[PDB]
Amino acid sequence: SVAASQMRNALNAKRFEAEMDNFFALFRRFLNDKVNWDRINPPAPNQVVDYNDLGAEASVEFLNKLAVVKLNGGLGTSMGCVGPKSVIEVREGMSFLDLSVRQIEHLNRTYNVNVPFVLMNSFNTDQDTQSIIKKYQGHNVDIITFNQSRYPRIIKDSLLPAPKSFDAPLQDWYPPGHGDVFESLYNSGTLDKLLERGVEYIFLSNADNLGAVVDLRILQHMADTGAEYIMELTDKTKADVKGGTIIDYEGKARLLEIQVNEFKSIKKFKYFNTNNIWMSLRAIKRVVEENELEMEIIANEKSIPQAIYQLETAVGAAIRHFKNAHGVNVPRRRFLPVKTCSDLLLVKSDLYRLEHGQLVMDPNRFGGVPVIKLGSDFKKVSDFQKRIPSIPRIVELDHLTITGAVNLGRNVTLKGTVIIVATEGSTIDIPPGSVLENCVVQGSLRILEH
Amino acid sequence: VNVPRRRFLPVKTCSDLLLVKSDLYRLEHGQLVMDPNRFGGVPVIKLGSDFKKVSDFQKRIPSIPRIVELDHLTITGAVNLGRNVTLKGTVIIVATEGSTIDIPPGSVLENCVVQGSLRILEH
Amino acid sequence: VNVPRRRFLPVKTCSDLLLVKSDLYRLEHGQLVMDPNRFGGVPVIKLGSDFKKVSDFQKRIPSIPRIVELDHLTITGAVNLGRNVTLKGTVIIVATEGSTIDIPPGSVLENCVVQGSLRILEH
Amino acid sequence: FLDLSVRQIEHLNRTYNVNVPFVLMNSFNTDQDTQSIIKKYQGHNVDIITFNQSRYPRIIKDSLLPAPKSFDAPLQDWYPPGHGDVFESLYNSGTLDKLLERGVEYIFLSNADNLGAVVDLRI
Amino acid sequence: SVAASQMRNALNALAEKKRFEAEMDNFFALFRRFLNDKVVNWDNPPAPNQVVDYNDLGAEASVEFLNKLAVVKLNGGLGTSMGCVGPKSVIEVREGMSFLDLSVRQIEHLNRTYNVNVPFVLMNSFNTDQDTQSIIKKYQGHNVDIITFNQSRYPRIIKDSLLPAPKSFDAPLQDWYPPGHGDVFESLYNSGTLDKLLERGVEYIFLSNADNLGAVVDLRILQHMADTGAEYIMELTDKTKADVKGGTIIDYEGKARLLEIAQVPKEHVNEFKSIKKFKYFNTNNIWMSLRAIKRVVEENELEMEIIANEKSIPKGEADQAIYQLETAVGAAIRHFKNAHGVNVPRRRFLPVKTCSDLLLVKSDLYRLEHGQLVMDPNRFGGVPVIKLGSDFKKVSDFQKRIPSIPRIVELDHLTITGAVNLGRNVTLKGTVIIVATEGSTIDIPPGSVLENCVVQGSLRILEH
Ligand SMILES: [Cl-]
Ligand SMILES: [Cl-]
Repeated sequence: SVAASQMRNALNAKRFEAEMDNFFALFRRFLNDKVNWDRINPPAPNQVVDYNDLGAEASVEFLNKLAVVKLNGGLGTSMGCVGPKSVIEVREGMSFLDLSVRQIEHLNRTYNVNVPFVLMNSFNTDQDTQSIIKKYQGHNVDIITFNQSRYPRIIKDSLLPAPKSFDAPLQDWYPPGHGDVFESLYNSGTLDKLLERGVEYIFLSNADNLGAVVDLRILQHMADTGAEYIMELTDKTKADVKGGTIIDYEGKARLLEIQVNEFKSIKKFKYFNTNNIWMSLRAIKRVVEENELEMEIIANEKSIPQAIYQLETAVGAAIRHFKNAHGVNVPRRRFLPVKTCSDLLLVKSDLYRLEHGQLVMDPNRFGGVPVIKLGSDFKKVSDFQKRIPSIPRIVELDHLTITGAVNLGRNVTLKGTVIIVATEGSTIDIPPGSVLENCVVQGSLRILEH
Repeated sequence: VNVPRRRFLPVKTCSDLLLVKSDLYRLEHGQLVMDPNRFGGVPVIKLGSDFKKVSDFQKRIPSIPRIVELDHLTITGAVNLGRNVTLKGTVIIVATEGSTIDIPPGSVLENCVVQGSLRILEH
Repeated sequence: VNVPRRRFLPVKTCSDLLLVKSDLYRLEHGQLVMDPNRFGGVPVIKLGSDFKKVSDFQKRIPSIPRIVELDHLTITGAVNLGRNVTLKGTVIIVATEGSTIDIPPGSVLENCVVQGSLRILEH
Repeated sequence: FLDLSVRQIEHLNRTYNVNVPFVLMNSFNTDQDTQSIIKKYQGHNVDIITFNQSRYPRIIKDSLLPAPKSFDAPLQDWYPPGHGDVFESLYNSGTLDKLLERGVEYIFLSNADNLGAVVDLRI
Repeated sequence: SVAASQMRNALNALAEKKRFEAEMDNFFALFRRFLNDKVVNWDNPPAPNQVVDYNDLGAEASVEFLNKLAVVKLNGGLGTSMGCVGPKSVIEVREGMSFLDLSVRQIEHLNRTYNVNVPFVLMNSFNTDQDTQSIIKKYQGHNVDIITFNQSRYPRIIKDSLLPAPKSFDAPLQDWYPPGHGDVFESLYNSGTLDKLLERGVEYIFLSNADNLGAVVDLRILQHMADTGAEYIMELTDKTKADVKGGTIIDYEGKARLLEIAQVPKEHVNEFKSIKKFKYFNTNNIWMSLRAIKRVVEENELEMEIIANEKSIPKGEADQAIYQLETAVGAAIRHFKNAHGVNVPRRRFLPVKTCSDLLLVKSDLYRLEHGQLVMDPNRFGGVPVIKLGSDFKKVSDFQKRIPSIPRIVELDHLTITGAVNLGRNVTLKGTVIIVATEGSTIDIPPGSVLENCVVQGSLRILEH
């Protein structure tokens, strides 16, 4: 069918023409696409370096060449918050954005430097971010902002743009993937602005990820092998069977998620992508200009209150086109993301101390990180804090499940495996000071003021 | 001497019996032989006090569910499993104080908490 | 003239829609053609008021159950069917006043009355 | 468990043309029931030897005296000591000598509970 | 394995004129064939030849032939399980009449209608013989030649020693058991009953469960038997849906046997329970030549599919584990000159196993006529299907909760679960499902009409 077509200009009512071109190229390779175990072997001992087999923190000369980029296009709507996810409170008054800025201040003050802090926004988050940013006026911090691409959603049945006009309402548009960094850095001018200041290196991170802290040893290791791309990897726990993993397919290392599922084994294929990515800013400038990008397109279907396709890209995809792309195997303290109020309970717990805008785990914690499974009555932050106003003691916890309307009193201690299931319709009030260990708790109990 | 776990397969409870009677094992020359396709270690099985007696265990679980792909199972209260039930990932089933749950034959349960009270009677 | 029933196949309710979207029929030159292996007549289907609107019917039955071998299906109250449910013979499902029944994916229900309450939550 | 254990000795016996002695350490709770059930293995080429472990008296916590008055005091006031009573029981019963007389130099010890405790020639 | 030896030697318990040497021999022969597998090459349905349509049969027998018939009823079964003490046959069915009463009334008629005297034989067991000897006295003075005999008393085998459970001959009733319905052949013979019937010119016996109300002498089937010199006919009726378990007729090779699901492998079972292709099941209404029976036992060509049952019997202690091993009357069909089966209407299969069956048989669906239950001629469909739950198991409980039998002409299907009480003059039509909520009672008001409905919950009706 091919079906040439295309809103040649929408309204065409400045550049924008530039973004639409990048879209038409994702659309073309979509119609052509709709997997292979050729040399899908595990990664070689060279292409995954142990963090413990690195030395020597970088100098200051090198640190003066680093910029920090945080993905900040995401809304807080899954945790029932309006506005950007980064503005959500994490602990002791501090948001994700607050902790990130505090981290740049400490670094700046410790080494007498001024590391630029760059925020990639979207039309959902840029403006809210412009307003909240003002609270960091006065602190010695260089905050730069840019907007990623705004692509039109495709109607599934007509396969035409959902928007008629340029000023068609925000329902018919979407921000593409995390992989839109490359084109957005460039098209916005941010790439040049950083180069003009002698930035050669960027450390890229989700605003979600409390543990993505500048590490001078991995900055050294990068430059002292002129590798243009490093990916932090950590180790699959049972909680990570999903999500991308590193593969040495041919000699050119790639990574994959998708028969062609024996890799679900924690043995054989044992490391996954944190999305903590270090890159050469110069490498990024050419791969964009030589049009050598062409990344695995991902197509998502949704329903705009009309059914549509999205079509996005992933930052992991690009790894092929980079002069010595390998990966580094880091402790889990560098992968501490917050996607749900389950993650919030962990991160606010007695398991962590706040030091210079970083979460520091209790050195007495025996095992790995406790697994926490809260039900839908804890989905909204406002509901989570109504029901769990004081975070239980969870050193010695392995596993927690809570379903239905459950309220925890102050200074509750959880050990081992704990399952609490409130009866359909009923509330359970767990008394203050309760010690629960290796138990299933069930029923319906109210505690009222006498 | 540090031996594989196939040499440590003791049976202290009807939880252990559910493991040992499952599709995870074949009987060969009076030995239990584990499925070579089993991905991880041995599934963890936590049955409550309504399964303590062998006679009760077999009244409620007359046909052993399919438990390759199972990591974790908890069942509390009066729960009956139909034939050819498949359990994957983590599965928690909690019958309400006093109530029975009849899990329909052929049910596929994966990474879920199941709760309530449901009877299945012959029409 | 006294015609076979294949010439009377009206669609007045979402009950009729469940029949006509099922594995009982193939689309051939713009005609619905019944499976030639179908033993009896057309199955009788009654869905209650929670299935009146097409939007509600598809929220609760997103994947049409397998109904060759079905004679009689009645469903009352808030009932959700998982994917690849098989119904045979007579099946009666009655949710308790105010409650939901989630029928697990893969359930085979044959010649049975199902009654009560059951929630299946993502872990 | 006993059936699987005997089947394991038969296979071994048949595979290597040998007759490995199979010894059961009983207690006053189990010796007699075991004597009766053992009879079903008559006919199969299997050397089944039986012995009884120690029967010690329970100490009353307050008097710190024996709970039993007589030797024929009821079975409530006695108990079989630990699994560690093998050494003294092997010896005192004569089983230790009986095995030595047959050129047994080695014993492989196991819980009847443990399905996976199979003779391993490498170890 | 040998091992036998110990059994054979132990079978000299013989702890007095009348002996049982004969029975023990018949046992040792069942024990030997047991130790063999201690398969069936799934290879076809029955030929058009080995199944005659009752509607494709020729006229009623003469009187000459009727003077050659004897009637035998299986009467070893207790009423324990319907919570009744003594033999099932003594339980009241309707309007004051027991199973035995209806059977005798049937012979009295028949005798009077044809001026004959058909012998009526009761096969008892040590559980039922003595109670039946006492009850049978009430038929003194009516017509009817009533003969009784006792079946075999075999010893239960200890599972672990494979020796007899009884030490003495006077060891208590716990260690012994009456074998199957298939013990007829050896019991007829060993008791002398076979000869006594032959001496009176019987030639043919019609065999039946006492509990099957519809197993009535049929002159057309008596003719068809003799007027084809067939030595064995089995009545078959049609599998409905409540019948999938229990024997069906098979033309294995060129002859006829039948397969009960017990002797069928793990797979294929699903093709064997198809209501199409197999079509028919065994009523246990069996016609046989008494002469055929005399040789098959004497030439020792019996060898019937052995059925092995496990139990736990009690002294001063607890319990010990045993095998039974019985035989089925259906099994023998192989050894009989022109063994076929006849496809009879369902009115000839009306058994009473549960209080569900009692509700049917006491209902307005049936009238009592010359000791037969006769269905309302206006009844549209087949026999209604009735399922009552555990609160209706014992006769005493059934009558506490259903004192006045509901009107069930126009009923297709009734199921009742939990504590349900019916008021007087309740009418049930179509499909009715009643489910009391766990722990609760439903009182259905007097005069209720329930049609094509599910009734669920709780309802109490209290005297003001
Ligand atoms: Cl007698
Ligand atoms: Cl006589």
